Amino acid sequence: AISIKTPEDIEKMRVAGRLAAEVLEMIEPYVKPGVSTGELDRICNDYIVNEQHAVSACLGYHGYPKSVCISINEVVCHGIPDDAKLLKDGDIVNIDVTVIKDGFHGDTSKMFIVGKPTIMGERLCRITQESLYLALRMVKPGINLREIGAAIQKFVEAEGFSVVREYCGHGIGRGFHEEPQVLHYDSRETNVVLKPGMTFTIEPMVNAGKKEIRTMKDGWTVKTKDRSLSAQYEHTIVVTDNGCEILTLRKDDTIPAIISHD
Ligand SMILES: NNC(=O)c1cn2ccc3ccccc3c2n1
Ligand SMILES: [Mn+2]
Ligand code: NA
Repeated sequence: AISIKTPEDIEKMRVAGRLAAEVLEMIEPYVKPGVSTGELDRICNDYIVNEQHAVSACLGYHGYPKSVCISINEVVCHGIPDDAKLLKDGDIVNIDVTVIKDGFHGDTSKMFIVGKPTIMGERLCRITQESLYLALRMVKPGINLREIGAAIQKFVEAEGFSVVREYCGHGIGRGFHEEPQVLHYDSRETNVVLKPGMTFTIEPMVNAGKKEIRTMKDGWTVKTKDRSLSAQYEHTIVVTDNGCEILTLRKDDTIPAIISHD
């Protein structure tokens, strides 16, 4: 079933969420033309282990080789940090962080634009974050996840973009991926009414082109089939009595931590 976190458990999620968010705030200065995704991964890992005294939940997850996922341009998700892959002017890059602290998970990601941003790259990233924000503004007890997924899809497609179907948001806590599944599109299978205490992620993956994806032969990297740009933003939240609280909020987020509907 779906778990309703306790006040104590929620406090632990606040800590884990903050740490995840701070990894993203910490790495920002290093995301510039010339750096390798491999070094970026090392930097994130050292920070998590030595400074936050936490652990990367991704490192080794189902056999994943690195501490964070770094996806560039047409890569949709799970990009594998590589010492030989260098960021270049105009790139859009997602760094997906997941930390475990005191038994609980904090899951978040954001887009970074490298060097001189291209108008389109800036547009895809802006719209993708807006779709996440729009969804977060809908979160409150009584609402069905199907509604939220439908709203994200409607917004995204109105921009000429598409929503990746193979990946979704998810419940989160002592487990990395717990129930429920949080689709970012309208599905006839989705029927989940939100309840206070539920903790999950919303992490829409949006393609500039078609929704179809392709997995590489390294068993992890995923790209858009048509090789169009893809962007993603993610936040871990807890449903409150009449809204929600974003546990992974950053200084650059342009949305409040507490979203009440009173
Ligand atoms: N924040 N993004 C995520 O939810 C995420 C991030 N990751 C990273 C690796 C991975 C490996 C196997 C299954 C899922 C994952 C995964 N999910
Ligand atoms: Mn996630
Ligand atoms: Na991408």
